[PDB]
Formats: sequence, C-alpha cells, structure tokens
Amino acid sequence: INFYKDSYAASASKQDFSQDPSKFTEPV
Amino acid sequence: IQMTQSPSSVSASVGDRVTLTCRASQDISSWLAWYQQKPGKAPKLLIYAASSLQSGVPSRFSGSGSGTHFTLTISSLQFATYFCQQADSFITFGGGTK
Amino acid sequence: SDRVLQLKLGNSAIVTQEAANYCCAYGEWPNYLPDHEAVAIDKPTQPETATDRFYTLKSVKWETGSTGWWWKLPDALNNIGMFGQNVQHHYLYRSGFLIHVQCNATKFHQGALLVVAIPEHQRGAHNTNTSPGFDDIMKGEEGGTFNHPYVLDDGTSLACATIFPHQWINLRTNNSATIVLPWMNAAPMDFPLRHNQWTLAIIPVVPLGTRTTSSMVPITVSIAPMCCEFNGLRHAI
Amino acid sequence: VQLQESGPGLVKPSETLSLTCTVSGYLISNGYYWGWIRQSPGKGLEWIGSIYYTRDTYYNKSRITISVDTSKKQFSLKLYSVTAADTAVYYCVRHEGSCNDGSCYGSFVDNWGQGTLVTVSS
Amino acid sequence: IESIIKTATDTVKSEINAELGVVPSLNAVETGATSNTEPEEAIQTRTVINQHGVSETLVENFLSRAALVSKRSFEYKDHTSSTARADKNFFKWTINTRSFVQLRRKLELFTYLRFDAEITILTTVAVNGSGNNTYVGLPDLTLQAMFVPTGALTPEKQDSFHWQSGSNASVFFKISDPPARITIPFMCINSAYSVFYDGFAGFEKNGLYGINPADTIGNLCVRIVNEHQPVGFTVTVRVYMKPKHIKAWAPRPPRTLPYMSIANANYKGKERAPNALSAIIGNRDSVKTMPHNIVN
Amino acid sequence: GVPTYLLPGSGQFLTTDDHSSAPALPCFNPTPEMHIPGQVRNMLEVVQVESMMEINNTESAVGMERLKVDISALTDVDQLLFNIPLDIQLDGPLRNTLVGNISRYYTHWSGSLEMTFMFCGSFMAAGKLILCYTPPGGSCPTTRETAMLGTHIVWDFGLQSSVTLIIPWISGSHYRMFNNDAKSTNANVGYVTCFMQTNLIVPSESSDTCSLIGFIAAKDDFSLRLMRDSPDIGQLDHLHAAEAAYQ
Repeated sequence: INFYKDSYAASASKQDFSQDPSKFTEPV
Repeated sequence: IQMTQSPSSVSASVGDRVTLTCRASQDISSWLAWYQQKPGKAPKLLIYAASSLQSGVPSRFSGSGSGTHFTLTISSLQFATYFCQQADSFITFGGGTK
Repeated sequence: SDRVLQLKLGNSAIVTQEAANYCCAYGEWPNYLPDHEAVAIDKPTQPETATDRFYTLKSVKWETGSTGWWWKLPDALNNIGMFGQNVQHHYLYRSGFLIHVQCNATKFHQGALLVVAIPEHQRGAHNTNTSPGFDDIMKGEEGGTFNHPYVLDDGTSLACATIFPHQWINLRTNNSATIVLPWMNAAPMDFPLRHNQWTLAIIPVVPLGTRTTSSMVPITVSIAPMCCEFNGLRHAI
Repeated sequence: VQLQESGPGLVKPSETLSLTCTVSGYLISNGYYWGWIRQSPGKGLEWIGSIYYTRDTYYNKSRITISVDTSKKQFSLKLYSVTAADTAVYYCVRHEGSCNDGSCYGSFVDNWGQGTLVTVSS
Repeated sequence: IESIIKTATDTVKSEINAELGVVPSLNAVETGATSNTEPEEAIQTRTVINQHGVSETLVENFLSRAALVSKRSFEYKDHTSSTARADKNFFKWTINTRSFVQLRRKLELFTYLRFDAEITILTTVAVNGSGNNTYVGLPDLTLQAMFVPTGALTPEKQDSFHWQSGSNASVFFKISDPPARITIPFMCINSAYSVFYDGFAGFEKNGLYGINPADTIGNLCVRIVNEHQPVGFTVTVRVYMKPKHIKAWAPRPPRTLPYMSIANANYKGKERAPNALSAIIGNRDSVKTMPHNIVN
Repeated sequence: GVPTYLLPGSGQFLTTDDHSSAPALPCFNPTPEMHIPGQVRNMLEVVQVESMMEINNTESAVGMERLKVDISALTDVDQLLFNIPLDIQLDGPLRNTLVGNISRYYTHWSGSLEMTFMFCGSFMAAGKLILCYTPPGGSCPTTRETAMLGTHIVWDFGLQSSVTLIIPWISGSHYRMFNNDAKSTNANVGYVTCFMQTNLIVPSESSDTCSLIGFIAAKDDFSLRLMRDSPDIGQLDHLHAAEAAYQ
C-alpha cells in the first residue's frame, strides 16, 4: 500500500520470525 | 539536615580572601548552594553543586568538596549576607552571614 | 577433558588445570574486516604475534572490603607492548580481545566472581547531576574499582548482567574464566584513544571466605588482542 | 525570568493568608518547581512549599494549600490560622529540583523574585 | 541456528527414568551458559501441542509504538518585553529519546539500534486569561516544523529569513488538521545508533562523556507562521516518535534506579525499599516468610 | 473522481497504527548495514537467559548481600532454608530478573520457568538440599513432609555445583495475568521452598556458612501477551538538563 518512492517510508515489518537463542543461551 | 553555616559574622577588608564554612548534620553529597542576599533585596544564587558558578555572576568565588565541611572562598572583596542551602532532602537554608 | 585448556597465541601460552569451557561472545569469533565491510581505502597493517600475544595486567588483591574491579579495552592495553605502539602510531584499529581471568585459592576457600564483559559500558556518577570526567573514566592499565557494583555503576541491575558475555569463577569448581570477544562496534574501525569497545568487570558476588590463616588471594587478568589491524599511520602522540 | 507577587501585607488577623505571584519570562507549564520561601525574623529563610505544573504540591507545617494556574501564569499559597509567627518577607521562587519520588533533591533557587512583607496584626 | 520459530515449542510424553551417568538436572553455571534441560527430563510430562504464538514479543512489535519524546508550550502573544528568550512564537529542540523515561528505558535494552523514525506533531491551543476571564475562541493557526540537521544554523527568531527552507525539510500543518506525520530515515554515519557510548566525542580532553554526536538525529524548529492576534494564546506541541524497520543488537539489563538527567547515566536511587541503592527489591520479614500467602 | 466514504475513526492518531508515512528526506541512501554480533529479533530470546534473583530481599541485607542465601550447619533435622514467592509480574525476588523485567511489559504470560541454584561453598563442604514447588492452592508449606508432596528435586553438592528445578506450566487456562499484586486464582503461580535434605557438613578450616545463589530463566514454552506500560520506571517531572535541549 506504499505509494512513496523511498523504501524506508513503508509500514513496519512484522514477519521476522527467525530468532536464534543459542547466541545467549549457549555462547561457546 | 540542619546546616550550621555560622562560625561568626566575619569582617574583612577590600581585596581579602574571606572564607565561609558550612557544616551539615548528615553526610550529604555535593548538593550545596551558596546564596548572596544583599541588604534590602532578594537573595541570589552564587554557586550550586558545591563547586559550580552561575551565568551573570562575578567570578570571585569558589566551592569546596562534598561531605560535611563545605567552605566558600571570596578571592577579592571589592558585602552581603551569605546563606547555605543543602538541597539534598529538601530546602533547608542554614542560617549564616558575613 | 573440558577442564584442561591450552591457549597458544603467538609466543605466549596459557595452560589451565581447572577450566570451565571457554565461551564466545554472542557465538562469534573475531575476523579480519572483509572487503565489503571495509570503508577506509588504505592498506591496513596486520601485526600478528607482535600484537595478539596475551598481555597480562597487574593483579589485584581479593579481600572482604572489595566490591569489584573493571578495565576498559583497549584503554587498559593502550600503552603496553607493540599493541600500544601500533595504537599510538595509528589512527584506527579493530581487534578481538580474548580474555583470561586467573584466580586461585585452596579447597577450604569459598568465593564467586562474576567475570562479565559489558559492551559500551557507559557508567554514571553517583549522587550528582554532573557527568563523569576524563580522569574518572580513563584509568588505563590500573583499571578502576566499583563502588556500587550492585547497580554496575550505571543504574542498571547486576542480577541481569548474565545477558552479557560472562563466566563465573566458583572456587570449588574452576579457577579461570576465558571469554572471546568479537569486534562489537557499529563502525568498522574506531579511534582507540577516546572510545572503549568493551569493559571487563570482575565483581565478587560471594565474598572470599575461609577459617584458615587467610592468605593473600590475587586476581590476575590476561588480555590478548585477536586479528587486530590498524589504519592511519601518522606520528606517535 | 521575572517573578512578581502581590497580596495584602499589613492586614491579616487570623484569616487565610492568600498571596499570588505572576510569572513573566518563563511558561509555568514547562517545569521548574514554583514555591514560596519566607525570610522570617523568627527563623530566617524558611521554605514553605512548592508545586509542579502537574499540581504536585510538596509541602513543609501542612496547612498551606499551594495551587497553580497556568492559564493566568501564576501560582498562590494560603497560610491558614496565621498568628503572629508568620510575619515574614515571603519570596516567590522557582527552583530546579527533582521531587520524582515524594522527596526532592538538588533543588537550587535560581530565580527569586521580590519580597512581600506580610504582617499578622490586630 | 536460525530456526524460524512462529509459535511456542511443544512437549512430548515422558516415562520413568533411572539411567545413571546421564544427569539432565545437574549443570554448570560456571560455564556462562543456560541449563540445557527440557521439562521432559526433570518431571514426567504428557504430550502437549502448544499453539501460543510469539509475535507480540518481536523486537519490532516491542519497540514500534508511538511514544512521547517532547512536550513544549510557547506563547502566541506579541512579545514586546525583553524576556521569554528563544521562545517568542517559536521553539527549537534537539531530538533526543532520553527525556521521557518510558521510551528511554525501552530503547536502552539494546546496545545498538537501527530504525527509521516516524515523527508525529500534535498541537493544541488555549486562550490566556492573564488580564481577563474571557474566552473569545480558538483560532485555526498554521505551524511550521523545519527539520534542521544537527550542527546547522537554526532560525534565531520566528520572523527571520531562515524559515524559507531552501533545502531544509519543512512541514506546514494547521491545528485543526490531523497530526502532522513524517518519516526520518536511518540517518546515522554508522550502521547503527549507539544507545550507549563509552567514549568522548572529540579529540580534546573534555569532550562530554557518553554523548555521541552521530546518535543525534538533528534539530526540530517549530514556529507559528501566522502573525500575532490582538489577544494571546498558549500553543503546546507534543512530538511522538515511532521506530520503524527496527534492528537491535547486544541486549542489556534494564534500568532499575530512577533516571537523574538526560545527558548521563547517573543514579541516586529512591529512598525506601523499592528501587533504592541498598535495596532494589522491596524488603520482606525474612527469607522464610511469605509476603502474602493464602490462609483459610 | 472516486466516490469516497469517510468512516468513523478517520483522522484519529492511534499510537499503535501501522501505516506508511511521508519521506522527509527524499532519495536518501542509508548507511550500508554491516554485521554486528548479538542481534535480537524476538524478546523471548533474552528471557531464556538465567539471572540472579534476590531471595534475600530483607532489611539486614544490603547491596550484593541480597543476591545470595547464606545457609549454615543446623542441629535440627528437616529444616526450612528459604522460600521464594513465584510472583513473576509483581514485586518480589523475581521482579528484577530478565524474565521478570521483560514480563512486566506484558499482561499475560504462559509456559514454564526454570530455577537454577549454584552452591558457592568450599570444595570440602558437603550437603543435600530439596527444592520443592507447590501448585497455587493452599498456604506455603512450613514442614518438609508437606512440601515434598509437590514437584521437587533432591540435590547433592558435588562437582556439578548447580541444579535445575523446573516450575512446570500448571494452570487451567492458557495464560496467567497480572491484574494486581494480588492472590487470585488466575494470577498465582505457587510457592518454591528449600529444606535441608540431610545437612550442611563442613570441616573446621572451611568457613561455617556457605552461600547459595539462585537463577531463573524461561523455557522454549514461555510466551507473553498484551503488552503494557512497565511499572518499573516512572517520572514525576522533567529530568535534569531537559530544558537545555530547547536552547
């Protein structure tokens, strides 16, 4: 629904479901 | 906190290094302001935070370290009642003069 | 097996009998600034085994009145070895900083040290509205000491300090902590003399205790740059 | 900034001690606690109380009921049951503090105003 | 291990365990790692398909909420008396998030942030009864908010010729309109904002510890384009900031003690048991006491 | 033209809306994104990290003395050491944790928690402890026989100086809410108690009192919902130097 030329003006992205917890739960 | 700012009502000549001391009951931090009430008018904040000057104030004054002693130094005399406010818990305005 | 560890970096080496499976900060090992990340178009110096050689800071005595100790990196090792010389002669750097904290005490001693590495540990002064100064933050190789380690001297909790890359030294189980750090900066290179990337804090949570003769117990820290490189190359200052 | 206060000075037997103070240079709705400090001959520079523009009203003696009105850019106090001990100079101040928790710290009186000698007589 | 995770993880049926040499409950905190123990290995469980999502806790869901960043009022009168300096039908403001403790404490859970901020200016007007008690009405005033990049000469007054906005991004909006909304890109010289800075800005010794000039977005100047009316008004301008396209690195402990200043991370702590320096958690009678436990 | 209808709720500024907005800086090129270690995409990654709790939240304990539970050699069998109110979203030993701080931003929570306890005594000190969890119903158990009836773990101090007691998800509903600092059916979690299984036997050269640090994290099952304003922070006025930002 973005009608602006600049890409940063789009709406928020709510589809990043790729979390990695071993960065903190297993930091070896 | 009760600020016993008064050693005496000290008298000094022009161009002296008069020194005022302000004792505190509690061991407050560098929270201390020095006010100058020229006779017949309202007081004015000379230095706050125990060492910091103001804008639009003569640069003839300085402040001590933290704690309880809290001295004040006038490098040149060139006359007013000098007050000592703790401003750590609330406003107290320990009575004193020069 | 996982308690015997040897680290060979250059001509220096460390051999540990009671290790605790050295950790890596955020699951990352240091690297060499690939060509896409690099911005400074100039050939960097990469002095290896001259730097990257396990420099050892001066030990600190663990006591009962001790609250904690901290060293900022590379502020701690900006004046020692060839690392300090390259830091002076160059304008930018990028390093790894493998850390090893040694602390020994007998089987009748009890204690625990939280050996944590805080990134961008902007610390604040206590009970004043004025900001910290230069000689307050920049302590060099002698480091500093916590006066309110409960709040990590920034108002934020110490209980949550295990979100940072950390290890423990429980005297009954291990006597060493080893933490490997990445670059960890929003910039590809940084001026070393003003900014500190990391802060190694050693806070004794459980105070040192024994009913024995109570002999001196020092804590020694060995810092080791990893994959450090420099750009700039102007005079010393 | 400029702080100007006005009220009855020589006429106050036992009634409420109403006294107002109009703020000139600063908008009284931007911060900077606004309060009253009386230089009594009996004590000397006692702090009565102060108020934030959110109507916070930190007091010293609790019978003063300080109030605020940012519409007319002024604030007032009201000393109840004044009997001959409240004869003072009654300065009208603003002080940079932080009473964020129910207690203040670092409240330094930068701007002071001018006195209003209030006499409790008859 | 990226492992796209959309809902919470399920459990499986557990049976009686007696195997020796393998101990799931025992672990090593000394190693700086979290216990890798499932609910299956500790207690005897049942099969449970969990349909609880994890979207409400996303970082862009956690942070992208329009929070108040500034609130400043100014008079719409005719300023003849030599006072109200820098505030005469206009105001300026250096955009910072460290002024309202909610958004500040929320943003200070991460060491670096990268987002495209979205600004929203909400304006209200109110008549002054300074010399009267008469409400004549509320005017339809146009305002101008000029975004001046930091380190650039801002308008010194509201009649000045610096408002013509040759290249400066500017916006005009009436009070009756919906709130003016724009988007600021990720305009940082680095790849992420530094929420916390462990260095000094410049090469000189006294360089304002903790403040990074690159983190500062810019400078926001707001005036009233209209000329003053015979009567005076008070215009309050609320700015709201909503981060978009957020990326966050290196989480941090949340702030416990109350904030003292906008410039630095100084602390004093409350007086009594909660959030003091000596005591962060409120006190209780003893370790073996319950603050409020059922007694029937 | 297109015939258009204006709905209710038009012009309103909902602070939680998700729309595209006007680019203030046109044709702006943002800085190339480098790789920084430690990226967080979900806030449920940092609730799964252990963090010390203040079980010793008493008056006599000051500072870091509040983060450890000093246990001593006892002369009476079956003795209670401490208890932990499991209030994850109200003031208590679990308030200042990572799971607790992140959870006080949300109203509803689910999933199971894990309590980890590390022994910080000497190597020559031996002992056995029993960590019990009793579901919400009823009072806190004061004797070991009534506390053993819930899910517990018996722990023997050896080389592995840390044990994990897991508080399983035991609830009728799918979620639990805060709703007050209250004792409600859909808010309470139960109690965690620690007794002496045998004793704390320690030689004479070792110190007689040995501390015990407790940690608390969340499993993969944990979940949070209905975000809110955290009560752990709040201001009554403008912070210092905030007026300097307007000049």
